[PDB]
Amino acid sequence: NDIINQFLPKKGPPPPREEIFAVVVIGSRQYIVIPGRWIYTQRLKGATVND
RNA sequence: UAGCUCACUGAUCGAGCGCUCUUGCGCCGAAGAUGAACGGGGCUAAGCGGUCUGCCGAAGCUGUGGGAUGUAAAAAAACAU
Ligand SMILES: [Mg+2]
Ligand SMILES: [Mg+2]
Ligand SMILES: [Mg+2]
Ligand SMILES: [Mg+2]
Ligand SMILES: [Mg+2]
Ligand SMILES: [Mg+2]
Ligand SMILES: [Mg+2]
Ligand SMILES: [Mg+2]
Ligand SMILES: [Mg+2]
Ligand SMILES: [Mg+2]
Ligand SMILES: [Mg+2]
Ligand SMILES: [Mg+2]
Repeated sequence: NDIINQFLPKKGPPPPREEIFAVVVIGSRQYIVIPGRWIYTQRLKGATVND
């Protein structure tokens, strides 16, 4: 069972997130955002990586 | 010739009715050659007028980002394109 666990792993349990979602306006489009997830948008002018 | 019948009149019946226009929408006039042939299915509105209010609808206008050309002679920032 150590071998058969190594080579055929069981699906791990899902990471915890809050049960919540929002609908937010960015660059005049509306996205549904759930926390922990990344989305694509219009360039935000004057935004730097790690902001 | 006769004969039938009409115009007109008396009577009966008891509440409307005559001849005129004129709008709107229809009917007939209207019939071809490969096969519904007029978008289709269908609809008495899901057709036609008139009025009220919602919505859909484009590469138009707005929103958020990039480019370029002209001002213009470095940029950057404007405006226009
Ligand atoms: Mg006769
Ligand atoms: Mg025929
Ligand atoms: Mg039709
Ligand atoms: Mg109408
Ligand atoms: Mg459009
Ligand atoms: Mg285009
Ligand atoms: Mg375009
Ligand atoms: Mg335009
Ligand atoms: Mg622009
Ligand atoms: Mg330029
Ligand atoms: Mg220029
Ligand atoms: Mg120049």
